[PDB]
Amino acid sequence: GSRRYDSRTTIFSPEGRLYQVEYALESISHAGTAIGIMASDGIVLAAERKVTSTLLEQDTSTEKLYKLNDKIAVAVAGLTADAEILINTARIHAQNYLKTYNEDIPVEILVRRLSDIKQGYTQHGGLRPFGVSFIYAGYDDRYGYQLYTSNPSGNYTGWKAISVGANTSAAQTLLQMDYKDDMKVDDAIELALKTLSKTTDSSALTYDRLEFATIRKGANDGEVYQKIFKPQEIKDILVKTGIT
Amino acid sequence: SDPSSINGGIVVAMTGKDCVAIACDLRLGSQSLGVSNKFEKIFHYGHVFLGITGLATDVTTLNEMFRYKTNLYKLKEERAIEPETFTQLVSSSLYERRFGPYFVGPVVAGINSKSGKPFIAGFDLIGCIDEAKDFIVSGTASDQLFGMCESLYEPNLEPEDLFETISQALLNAADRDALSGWGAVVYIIKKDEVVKRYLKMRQD
Amino acid sequence: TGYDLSNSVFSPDGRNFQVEYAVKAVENGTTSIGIKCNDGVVFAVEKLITSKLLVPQKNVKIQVVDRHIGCVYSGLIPDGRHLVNRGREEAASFKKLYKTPIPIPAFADRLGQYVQAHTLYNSVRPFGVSTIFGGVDKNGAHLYMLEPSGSYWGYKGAATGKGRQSAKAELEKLVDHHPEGLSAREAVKQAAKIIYLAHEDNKEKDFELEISWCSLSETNGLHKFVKGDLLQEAIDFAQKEIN
Amino acid sequence: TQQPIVTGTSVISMKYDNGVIIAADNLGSYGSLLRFNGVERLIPVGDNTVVGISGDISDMQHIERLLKDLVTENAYDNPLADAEEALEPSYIFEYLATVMYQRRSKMNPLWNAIIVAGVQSNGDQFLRYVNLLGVTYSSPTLATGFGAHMANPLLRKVVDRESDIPKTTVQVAEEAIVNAMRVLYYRDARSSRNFSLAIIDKNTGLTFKKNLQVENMKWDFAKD
Amino acid sequence: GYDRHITIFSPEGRLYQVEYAFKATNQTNINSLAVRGKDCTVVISQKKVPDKLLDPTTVSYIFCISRTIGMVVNGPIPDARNAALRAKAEAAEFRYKYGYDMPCDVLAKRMANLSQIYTQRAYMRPLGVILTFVSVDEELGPSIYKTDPAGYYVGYKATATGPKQQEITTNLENHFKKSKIDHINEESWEKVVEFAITHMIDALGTEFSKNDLEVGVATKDKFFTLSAENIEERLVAIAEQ
Amino acid sequence: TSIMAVTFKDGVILGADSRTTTGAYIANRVTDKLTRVHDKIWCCRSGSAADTQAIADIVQYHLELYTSQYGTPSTETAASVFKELCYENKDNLTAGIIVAGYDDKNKGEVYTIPLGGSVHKLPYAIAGSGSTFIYGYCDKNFRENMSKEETVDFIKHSLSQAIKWDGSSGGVIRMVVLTAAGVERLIFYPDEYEQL
Amino acid sequence: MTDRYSFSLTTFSPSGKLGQIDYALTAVKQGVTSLGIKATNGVVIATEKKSSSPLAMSETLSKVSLLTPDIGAVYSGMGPDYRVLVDKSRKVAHTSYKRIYGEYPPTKLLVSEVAKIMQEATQSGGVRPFGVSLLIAGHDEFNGFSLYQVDPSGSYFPWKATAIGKGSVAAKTFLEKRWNDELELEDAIHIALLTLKESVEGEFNGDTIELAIIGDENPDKGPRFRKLTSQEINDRLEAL
Amino acid sequence: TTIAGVVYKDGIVLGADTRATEGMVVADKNCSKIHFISPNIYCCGAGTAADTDMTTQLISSNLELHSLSTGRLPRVVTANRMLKQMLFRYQGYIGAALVLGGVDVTGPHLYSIYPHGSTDKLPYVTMGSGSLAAMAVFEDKFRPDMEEEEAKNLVSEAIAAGIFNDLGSGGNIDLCVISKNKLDFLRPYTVPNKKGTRLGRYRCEKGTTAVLTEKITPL
Ligand SMILES: *[C@@H](CS(C)(=O)=O)[C@H](Cc1ccc(CN)cc1)NC(=O)[C@H](CC1CCCCC1)NC(=O)[C@H](CC(C)C)NC(=O)c1cnc(C)s1
Ligand SMILES: [Cl-]
Ligand SMILES: [Mg+2]
Ligand SMILES: [Mg+2]
Ligand SMILES: [Mg+2]
Repeated sequence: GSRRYDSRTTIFSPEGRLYQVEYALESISHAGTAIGIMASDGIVLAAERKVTSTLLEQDTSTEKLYKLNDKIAVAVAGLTADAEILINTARIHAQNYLKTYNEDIPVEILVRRLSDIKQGYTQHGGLRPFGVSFIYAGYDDRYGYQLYTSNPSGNYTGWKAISVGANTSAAQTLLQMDYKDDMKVDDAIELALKTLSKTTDSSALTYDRLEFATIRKGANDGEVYQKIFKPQEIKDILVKTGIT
Repeated sequence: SDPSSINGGIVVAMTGKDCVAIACDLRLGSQSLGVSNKFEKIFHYGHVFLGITGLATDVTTLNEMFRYKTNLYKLKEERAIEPETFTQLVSSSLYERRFGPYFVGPVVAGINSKSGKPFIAGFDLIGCIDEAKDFIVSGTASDQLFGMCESLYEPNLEPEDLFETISQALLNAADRDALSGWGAVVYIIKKDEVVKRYLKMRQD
Repeated sequence: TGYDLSNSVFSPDGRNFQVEYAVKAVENGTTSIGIKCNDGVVFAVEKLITSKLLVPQKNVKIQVVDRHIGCVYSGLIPDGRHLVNRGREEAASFKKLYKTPIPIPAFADRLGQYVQAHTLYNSVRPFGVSTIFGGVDKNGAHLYMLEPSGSYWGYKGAATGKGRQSAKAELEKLVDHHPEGLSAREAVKQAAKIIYLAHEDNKEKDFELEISWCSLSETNGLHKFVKGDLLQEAIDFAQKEIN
Repeated sequence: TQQPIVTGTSVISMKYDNGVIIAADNLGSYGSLLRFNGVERLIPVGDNTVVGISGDISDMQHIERLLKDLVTENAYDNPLADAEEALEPSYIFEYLATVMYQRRSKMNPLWNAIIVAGVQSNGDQFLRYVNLLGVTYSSPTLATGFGAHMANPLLRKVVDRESDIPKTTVQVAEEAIVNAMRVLYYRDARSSRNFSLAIIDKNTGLTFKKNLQVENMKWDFAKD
Repeated sequence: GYDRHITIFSPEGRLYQVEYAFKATNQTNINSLAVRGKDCTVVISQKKVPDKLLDPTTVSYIFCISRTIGMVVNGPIPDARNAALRAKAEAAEFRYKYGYDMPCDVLAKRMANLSQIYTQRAYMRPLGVILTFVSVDEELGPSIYKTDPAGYYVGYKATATGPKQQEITTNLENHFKKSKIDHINEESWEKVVEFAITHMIDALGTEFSKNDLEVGVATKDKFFTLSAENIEERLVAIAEQ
Repeated sequence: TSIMAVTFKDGVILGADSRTTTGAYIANRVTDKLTRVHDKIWCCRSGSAADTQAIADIVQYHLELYTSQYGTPSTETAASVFKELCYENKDNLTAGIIVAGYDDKNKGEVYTIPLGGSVHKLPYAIAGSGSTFIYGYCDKNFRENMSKEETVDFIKHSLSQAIKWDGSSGGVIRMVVLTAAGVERLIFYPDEYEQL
Repeated sequence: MTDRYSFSLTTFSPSGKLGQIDYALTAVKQGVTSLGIKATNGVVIATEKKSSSPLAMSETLSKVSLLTPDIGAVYSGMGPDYRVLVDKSRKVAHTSYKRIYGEYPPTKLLVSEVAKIMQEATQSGGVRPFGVSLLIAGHDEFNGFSLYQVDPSGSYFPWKATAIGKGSVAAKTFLEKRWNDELELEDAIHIALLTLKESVEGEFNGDTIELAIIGDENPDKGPRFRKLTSQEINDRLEAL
Repeated sequence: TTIAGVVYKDGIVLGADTRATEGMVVADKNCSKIHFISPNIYCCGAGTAADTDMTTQLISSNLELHSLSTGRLPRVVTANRMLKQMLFRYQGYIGAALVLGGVDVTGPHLYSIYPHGSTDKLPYVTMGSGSLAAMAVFEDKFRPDMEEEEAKNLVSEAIAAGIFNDLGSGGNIDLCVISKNKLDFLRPYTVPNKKGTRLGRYRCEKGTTAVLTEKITPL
């Protein structure tokens, strides 16, 4: 029968690792680097696009930074299509929670949910896991500003600064070196871009190879605003910080 | 017994010159017993306003449902829903409960952000669209509102002329209905400002 | 290679080796035949007497479908029974809806499509039987033979099992020597002979002859087993021809 | 739940010394309209059983097909289908009884009253009733619907208890049945003159008589 | 090498089970041809009855799908009959749901979409058949549409299928290069059948008797297959000129 | 409705009025109640128009698919398909259908399927609301093996009376003749049949 | 019959590759060249009608498909796979969008829906990925003109201009030189015909080329999708 | 509602009034009841307005998908079947009463479809509460093979009969003329009633209404 052709995606190796999770992480290690940095007055999400031609329409393009609700965004590293499946599930969970309790979903609860979905693919069903790692940038009125990551295993953790995708080893050392707890958004913007500028496999870091976003409470009357940066704005912030 | 007239209340909407107005009373009751005088029946999803009369549990449920749907719409489309599009969404959503309907009388109001055209619409409980330019009425004093609107209304009113028209239409209709009144709200909606006014009316 | 390990896999030839392996089980079985006559059909089969302990005339191989169709098969006997059970369900549903008893060509395709379905998936095994069947319908007599692949055709005579080549040669002589046709009682006698001649390929053990027939004149278009005097008359005719 | 539309009236029957007799008129009524005058309501099964059916005719036709199908099915892989493993009256009855009670229990009954008359392997007379409720009973005389009220009283005067069955000849029994069919024709508004009668004897086998008529009709006292 | 056993991609981007199903197509060793007239579509196919014990009337690879649609199959008979039964069912369902007779191309596309599913889903094997559908469509006129195990389908001016398809194809190509029209400019179907048979004789280099051919003809509002005697009449007319 | 099918020497003729009412309103006065399920197997429809239309379409489908596989179906087979639908869905249907057809073997055949879902094979059949009024007339005037002209006159006279007395019936008398010769449609207007 | 293939046939290899997606992309590479170019007042999509036989009527085989009145699609790779994506794209544009909102979906969202279907064939039990890459051109009121590519993985990217299949590497280089942000639709059609001539071996005319545009409304609106006729292509080939 | 259709020489003329009622009250005096099915097929709607609207839209949508797959214009019989089979399945609970008219490859066809799933194929039909008023006009004046402007007048006259004599019907007269060469969607064809002129201005002057509080938010 069919047993002959079954890869068995949900088994342990003799060492006690999940083959497909490990190989999915290997996939994600080749994806464009995404960085999240949490400041006292906001969060920065920066991410590097990949391959890019001069003919790619950048202003209508979204491969890295996605919006889950008005308070929570994600940076993606891995299969974009796999991410979009999970993103739309998350977007629904947030609205189910809003409908039930008449309050916006707390960031951790959303993150756990998605992470639990990812976990399920590693323990049952016989399907391949999602080849995606998320950085979640969000705000709620319990914990304030929060950064999390999840990976194909379904494990998630909280961070002050973090990278996913390519060159995370190098990126995490550079962040660990220059990050400080009293840091502000404008400084974190600069740190994020400087880290990508050194870890990039491209010759130089330009506006057309970047997606960029900030979650600031820095708004009138203490309300959270998500800013997905336009191509021209990423170009301006690259000149301001002195990279180009 | 009749679900559309347990809780009571009304909504009316009108068009003017480069503006729309939508208004509602504030009553919620259990038939004869008045319970709340802070039960607003007008909601908004971006720049599109939705009034809903009828069974209050369904009014609440539908508001929550259209908030849900319009939020996902905005995330996917990367723009706020327009009145024309929303009207169709309401109709769809009502008709998918054709044989177990929401006991409601919805009313859409808003200005199309691109064309600038003032828009209103109304529905029966199963989603048939009343698509009239002049005015839309709904609730336990709908007959009363139809009469008031037909005699008071005229086209192309300026925002503060239209306010006086819709307010007098609501107030005088509500005062001839046992299950409407207990306060009232009037939204005057323009292309980039919305004025919300609470009206002084008799509290019986 | 590996193309023969799984059913419904095309080899590089364009063949389904599992079906061809089912044919080997069919070729391993006892001899069964079918003869189309003037107004009907005759079926006969070789039943190997493995032991003296077998009760004579009790282990019946030929099966009836509806009241007008006879089925006989060579190979894996249970697979044949399974196919006949399905046939009976098909014939029953046909009669329930359309009132008339199932026509033989209609019935042939019902078995055909079902057997062919067991070559479409790796989760099932092909049928280990070639099935000779037929009867009398409104358009007269029909004889069919159905292979593990789902292939079937109409026949003047049919033969399958270990003695098929021997039988086929004898059937071909009858087709040549009787263009105007063979009578039902003649076909019973000839069937007996052909099973007796085809027994030379299974000559180690002795055997038991079993014959059935549908004929418009001799059985009113209903399937009946050849019994008693008519069976003995056919055995005597067969025994005379080998000597 | 339905309602019966085209209907058949009384089926009547009795035991006698060697076998059983059963009879039923050839009418399919459509309410008060005497719609179909050529309806056979005695349906033989093999050469040892006759199933007489009253009530809804569409449901009778369904049961007719079930019995026809039962014969086909019993023949399958059965070398003794015309001998020791042929269908018995008791088997045919029990099947029908099972069906009738199953159908009432799903609230979707076959809207009939049935009498299975036959002779068993060992020569025993079989006569048993079943209806739309699955209710079953046996008696030396059995009759459905209207015949229960008028035929049984007459037939019971011939065979009043079990001990009268050996004393009753086939002639006496057939006369009684035909007499009863006359009485029913005078008095049942939904009956007809034309009927069928079936004798199942342990010696002479199944005799099926068609196109019989009620005769010797007393009307002369009307003129006064 | 399990990429050759089920319908998944090989490293070259190839589905070997689809390719091997195409080879099963020629296992019968039969050549078919289809051409269009003005008022008709004619399909002819080789008939080979190797066994004398066979009833030759039951040996057929032409199928009457609906009254308007005919289908000839190149491939083994069990898969041919699988395909035939389904096409019949689909054509009947179509007429019930949509109230008009299923067009030839709409059936071809439908059967092609089903064939595609077997190339993408692993548990189903492709059928080892090429299906040539013919009709006189009430909108498009004389129609020839062909389906294969890949799930490909396309309309034809004329076509040929089988082991010696390339010979027949080039013969037909050369004729339409001369005439400079998409059809056989002929009033009667009887003469279009004569054309079809003649051009198969020339291409294959073999003479035919009445029992070596099998013919199907589509006209407006009916498709029908010719008897042995109808073909014999057709062969007499060819010989006499 | 007034409908009938009558066997005769050369085959069978179906006949029907053309009136369809919604209460007292005549919604359609030119209704075609004789519907084709196969070349030479037709039916007369009475009862719910929605039900008899839905059934006749399903039967047409079944017989089309029968024909694709097993060749021309018998009139008995058509009647069996009608019955199967009417009997199994008796609780949700109001259909009284007469099935009529011409084989060459069996010649003309008429099957009636009343409300129950029972089948009755008859030399002729009458049905519909207007049929009550002509049981007397039809029983007295029907003979077997009539000629085509006699059978047309028998149906014309019968339905003429059915129409006269039944308000639910009326309009034109349509007929469909089924013989070896083919299928002939006849129509007869009020000015013709009323003066009979 | 049990569909026992409830497990993924596309899995991660030790290197992190998804074999079946890569192999599907190899199938796309072997397919015939198709391209898309975006102008200021329109979009053009084009491909070669590679006729399998001269007896075949290549007009019946449409490589360029209308998905909605304002959205068109072309492909490179396996035709039968494309056909069933076009069917589902057309259907999803009604079920999940038009029957809800009373209007057709914008280009990007229809693209996203197609991408989803393709992704699911990359992860669901018992299926191979689709062996096609799509180029979807379209217009909608709030986004204007747009051009998207969709790959077997489910990944999609918006393009100013691009090409896929056989001679895509050479074609993309050709387009990079010629493209600017001030092209009119006629200029883009001209460039599309030049670019496509490089990858075509044999006959190059209106009968062997399929070319459609998303442009002005052709007379509630008119449809912006328009397939150019065999004559309309040949006219522009004289000014080539 | 008064909806009607006739078959004329070159094609089909459909007609409808424009009054939408909730009980005894008029909600819309100029509503559209002639619905689009396909470019060559339209559908007049009566009965439960929501059922009419969503049944025509669903079949229109499915026919659009059907027509994209086949590449040819859809037929009226297929529109008729799809409406019929759906309405039948729902046993009259979808209260759609349609006049379906269009022009095929096989010529012009006109149907009446009823909520329970019956359809009549006819040269002229009327539906809605004003069907008897409209049908009287057709029985009085219809003849087969009319010219275009004559058929337009007859339908317009039949809808008018409904407008005036039936209380459920009113407002303007919409027509839809369908032939092989054109589709003319005439809305409104006629305005048989002028809107009643008001003699006084009852609009209140600014500051007349009593306000408690106010809030302004920009967008
Ligand atoms: C005339 C048909 S009539 C008088 O012969 O029944 C119109 C037809 C029509 C068609 C399309 C459009 C626009 N999409 C408008 C009008 N039908 C009506 O006006 C409906 C008549 C009702 C009669 C009583 C039984 C229900 C149907 N009216 C409605 O459908 C209204 C919707 C309007 C726009 C407010 N709905 C109701 O009155 C309902 C009350 N309760 C319901 C569950 S629906
Ligand atoms: Cl399909
Ligand atoms: Mg009050
Ligand atoms: Mg497969
Ligand atoms: Mg009358």
